[PDB]
Amino acid sequence: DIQLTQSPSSVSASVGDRVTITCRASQGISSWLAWYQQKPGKAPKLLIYAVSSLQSGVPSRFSGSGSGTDFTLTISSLQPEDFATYYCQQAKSFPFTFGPGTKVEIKRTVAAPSVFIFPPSDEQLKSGTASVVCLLNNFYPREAKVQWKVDNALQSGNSQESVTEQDSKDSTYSLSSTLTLSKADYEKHKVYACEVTHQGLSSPVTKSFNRGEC
Amino acid sequence: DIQMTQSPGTLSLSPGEGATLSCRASQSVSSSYLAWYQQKPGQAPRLLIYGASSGATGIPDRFSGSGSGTDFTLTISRLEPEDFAVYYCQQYGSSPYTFGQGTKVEIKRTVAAPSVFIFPPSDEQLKSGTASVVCLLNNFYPREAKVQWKVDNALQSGNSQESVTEQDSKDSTYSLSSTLTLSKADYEKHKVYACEVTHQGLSSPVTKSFNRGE
Amino acid sequence: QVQLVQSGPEVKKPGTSVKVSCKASGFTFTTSAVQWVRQARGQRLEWIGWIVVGSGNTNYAQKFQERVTITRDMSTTTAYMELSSLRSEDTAVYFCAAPHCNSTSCYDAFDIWGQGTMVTVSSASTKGPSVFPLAPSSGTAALGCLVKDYFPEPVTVSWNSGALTSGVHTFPAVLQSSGLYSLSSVVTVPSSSLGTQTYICNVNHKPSNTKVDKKVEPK
Amino acid sequence: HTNLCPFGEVFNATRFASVYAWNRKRISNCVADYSVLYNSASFSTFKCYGVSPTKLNDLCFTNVYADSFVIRGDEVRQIAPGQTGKIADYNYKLPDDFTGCVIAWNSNNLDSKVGGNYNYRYRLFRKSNLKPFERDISTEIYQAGSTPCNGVEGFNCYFPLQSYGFQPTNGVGYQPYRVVVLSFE
Amino acid sequence: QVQLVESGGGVVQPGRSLRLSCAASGFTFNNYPLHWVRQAPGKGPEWVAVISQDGGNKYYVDSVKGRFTISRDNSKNTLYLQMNNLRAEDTALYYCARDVVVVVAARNHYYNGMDVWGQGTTVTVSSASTKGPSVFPLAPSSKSTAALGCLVKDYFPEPVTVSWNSGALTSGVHTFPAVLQSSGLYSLSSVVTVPSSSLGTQTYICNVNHKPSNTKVDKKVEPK
Ligand SMILES: *[C@@H]1O[C@H](CO[C@@H]2O[C@@H](C)[C@@H](O)[C@@H](O)[C@@H]2O)[C@@H](O[C@@H]2O[C@H](CO)[C@@H](O[C@@H]3O[C@H](CO[C@H]4O[C@H](CO)[C@@H](O)[C@H](O)[C@@H]4O)[C@@H](O)[C@H](O[C@H]4O[C@H](CO)[C@@H](O)[C@H](O)[C@@H]4O)[C@@H]3O)[C@H](O)[C@H]2NC(C)=O)[C@H](O)[C@H]1NC(C)=O
Ligand SMILES: *[C@@H]1O[C@H](CO[C@@H]2O[C@@H](C)[C@@H](O)[C@@H](O)[C@@H]2O)[C@@H](O[C@@H]2O[C@H](CO)[C@@H](O)[C@H](O)[C@H]2NC(C)=O)[C@H](O)[C@H]1NC(C)=O
Ligand SMILES: [Cl-]
Repeated sequence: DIQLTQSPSSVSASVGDRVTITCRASQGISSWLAWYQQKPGKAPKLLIYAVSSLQSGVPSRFSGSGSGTDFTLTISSLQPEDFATYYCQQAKSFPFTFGPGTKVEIKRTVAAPSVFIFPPSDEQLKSGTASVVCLLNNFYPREAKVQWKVDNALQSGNSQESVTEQDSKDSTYSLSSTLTLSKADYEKHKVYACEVTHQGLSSPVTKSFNRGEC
Repeated sequence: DIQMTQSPGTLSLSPGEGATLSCRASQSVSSSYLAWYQQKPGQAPRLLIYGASSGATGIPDRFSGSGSGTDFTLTISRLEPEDFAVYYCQQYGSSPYTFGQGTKVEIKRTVAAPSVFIFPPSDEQLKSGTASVVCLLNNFYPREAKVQWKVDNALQSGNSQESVTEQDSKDSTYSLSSTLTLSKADYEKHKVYACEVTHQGLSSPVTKSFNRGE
Repeated sequence: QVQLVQSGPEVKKPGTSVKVSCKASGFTFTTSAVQWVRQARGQRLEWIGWIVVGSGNTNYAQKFQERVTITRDMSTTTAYMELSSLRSEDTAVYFCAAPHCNSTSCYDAFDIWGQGTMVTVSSASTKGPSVFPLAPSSGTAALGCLVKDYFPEPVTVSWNSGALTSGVHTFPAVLQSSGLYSLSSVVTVPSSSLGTQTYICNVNHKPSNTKVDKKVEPK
Repeated sequence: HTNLCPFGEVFNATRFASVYAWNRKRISNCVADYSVLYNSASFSTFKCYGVSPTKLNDLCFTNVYADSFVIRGDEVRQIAPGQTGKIADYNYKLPDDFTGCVIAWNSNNLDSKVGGNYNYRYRLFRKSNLKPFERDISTEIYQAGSTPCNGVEGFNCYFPLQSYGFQPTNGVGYQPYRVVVLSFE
Repeated sequence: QVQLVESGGGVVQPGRSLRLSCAASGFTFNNYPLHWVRQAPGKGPEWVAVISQDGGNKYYVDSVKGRFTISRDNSKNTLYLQMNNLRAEDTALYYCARDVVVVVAARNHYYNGMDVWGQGTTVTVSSASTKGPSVFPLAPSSKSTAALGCLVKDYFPEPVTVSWNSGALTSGVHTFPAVLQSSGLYSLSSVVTVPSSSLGTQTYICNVNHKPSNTKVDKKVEPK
């Protein structure tokens, strides 16, 4: 198998910027490389094949270069329809392998998340399971860390996260993290908090609640 | 695709007369990529003229070619008996290299009425459970002829097939064979079997019949 | 001896493939090109496509892009035409044609042609014909033979083993709805000779190894 | 004069040239060890002309030219003096008095691609034969008949360069081979 | 128009089989090799298989070798992928794609990428039984712009649709992508942010629609 790496993992750009993405192959593949574009909920779109051949209809602001193990995709002046994930594919031998992808993201001012914590509802407690939800609302950049603490005891391995796509109005992200305990464990403790660390926060922000507190 | 059409469908001339064949292209084609072929029944095409006006090797000088653009002409100065065949033109410059629908040059002759014979199904064939009545139209000109089968005055349709020979090389006539096909059961249900022959050489349709058995 | 020799007759069931060969001789195959043309019985010449020998580049007609691929093998100086998903409508004779060339130059047309290749596509099986006599009726009379229910084409018919040729008509066969062929051959002879001259039609069908000599007697 | 010859950047070059556009590297004022090349099972062909291949180390010439290109295996035999064929006549001609060596090795793992490689080409047609060491990279339409083409391809009007279409599943006689021709003047 | 349309996806227990089909139109079907590419949730595309023009050649990724078989019907312009002995890691969206043919000097060269892609068809390999979700309120806090939502927990399979006030409330809504739990059921949260004043003077109803189980739940979210 031919391995493919892409750099960087993500790009924060603005309309008019010159974006360059690189693709590295574990062995030489001559000119046998293609570039694909993918937007959420859509199949990949072929932009470049044979390193530097523009697919019919693709704007000429897209260009490709390279040979052997190193290849480059350059967007001269970025347009709003260009914010997507770009993949490189080698075609020397089967299996056809893809790169990890590079997400081209919208740059914007740093925005700190609005943090809210939700205790498990009484309707769910009667079902024997408790779910605590921590909402990180409208923040930028995307990188964020959530830590659950149950009576100041740091949790691990009992939470799951989910991030929305970059919003089409303010270019921010939102995150929802859910801590899951049984009804027995949840009623054994009192203070439940999620601690949020983010670039827009000078220090970790904590939102908590006391079990039962109205 | 460039359409090639030819005229006439059948050219009826006497030996010695001059023949003139036509080839039309749906759009202007280069004169250096038009050819003329001659084909005799049961044979392969034979190149006569290429480059519109260049005779092929071994072709007599009585064959000539002319034309330009959309219209081309094949001229035989003095028609020899070996020249009565089908002639095709092909453009082979613009792919696909399309052909015309052919022009058959036949020997013109005086109207000749057919000699009509009817053949009852043999006893050996009736042993097999099928009956075939054959009507022979012998040595007539022109080719156009009509055969109608009548079984106890009932005009038949959809149970007969015809076959015509090529123009004879000695008397320039054609011959036709029509076969009426019935099962042994249906054939034994009737008495009078007749085939009516209509032709230009007959002042009125000629009927040949036979009584089953007798 | 600039020649183009094609494959023998082909009889394939519907839905299979046929691959016709076309071998060159006399000229230098490497610098020419081979086109393929089919012709249904009684119809016009139908251009299928062509191939350039040296490069292998092909052009096909719209009608045949889906089921025809043209190839060539320069080592065996032969060009091929493969036709897949055969059906009854594919029943025709196929020709190959090429300009003769030396090592650098070519003729300005398709002057070399193959003999032709008959391709028959149907569900019928090999079967000899039943030959029935067409007896003369009671100055010249007509008689003949009925070459009925055979497959595939063709059959040959002679009279008195070739002694009788004048006035003989052997008609082209028709394809019955049963998938079999039927053929009639006739001859007109003077009415006086009917009682003092034996007439025997010689029907031969090579695909089934059938040799029938049937005597026609006045009924 | 006491330095090594840059044979490494010649034999082990990342990418080779098409045979019709064969590349030449001028080599002078250097000392090489030709015994390790003759001894190499990596090289499928090691044929010398006018000089013994087993005694190459004991010679001296003013200049050394290193011509390199890619052909397929069945054509390596044409890279020799007095040979005829597509490559010898239309791509790369050696003289009868050629003084040097011809080295080639199988390059399937580098120059073959599944589905067929399109980068390597060869000249298929030419009006006359190439003189020894002549280089023809024109792309004029070949007029095979008597009627002049007008820059448009067609019947008897063919593009002169054709792609090898190297595939890894090809027979070895059709797999790509990288050639190096050493001449000593 | 050049077009490929997939069909045949669905939910399948581990070890059982599925057959996918690809309907092509707008191009000479038999002139092109065709690929199968899949994409698991949240991951990049993965090439699965390819078949040549005439079907004589087939190539497979090692993950499916011996379990999947690719085939085509040139008379029907249809490509297939027979998926047998399905594992959990087969769960993905399956595209069919046309091969990129490179022409140099009128000679075709194949296997250079995938230019025409279909919309994809989803297969989901799991032994989970179809279950509609529970909808629990995420009530806004008393004094903590406020935030509220609905927890759409324990449903199989994907997807659900969540609307607010029957689609009348769209501003400030965040319906997050679902997580797959260790139990095999999906969990999702849909939240809205509103000014704190509008908590006691505006009603917020979430409508969760889950077709596979034929369920539609409405939940009034209200302060405690
Ligand atoms: C053109 O390149 C040839 C290939 O070299 C490769 O490309 C370059 C750019 C580098 O990336 C290099 O790392 C690549 O290998 C080149 O031929 C190469 O020459 C070197 C010597 O300079 C050879 O290294 C020696 O290899 C043998 C065997 O090791 C491997 O081979 C076997 C199978 O053949 C495997 O099974 C083994 O596990 C190894 O993987 C060693 O025995 C040898 O011994 C060294 O160590 C001992 C002490 O133990 C010392 O006594 C010796 O002196 C050595 O120091 C070396 O390691 C290499 O095998 C060889 N490769 C090939 C394919 O021929 C060639 O010279 C270049 N030509 C020009 C003109 O530049
Ligand atoms: C190769 O053939 C060319 C052309 O010959 C003509 O075309 C052939 C296909 C065939 O039909 C021949 O009978 C034709 O004459 C030769 O070049 C021609 O040479 C004549 C003089 O003999 C000259 O008048 C023409 O202009 C030339 N035409 C061209 C296109 O060059 C050529 O000599 C032949 N070479 C060999 C080695 O046989
Ligand atoms: Cl045609």
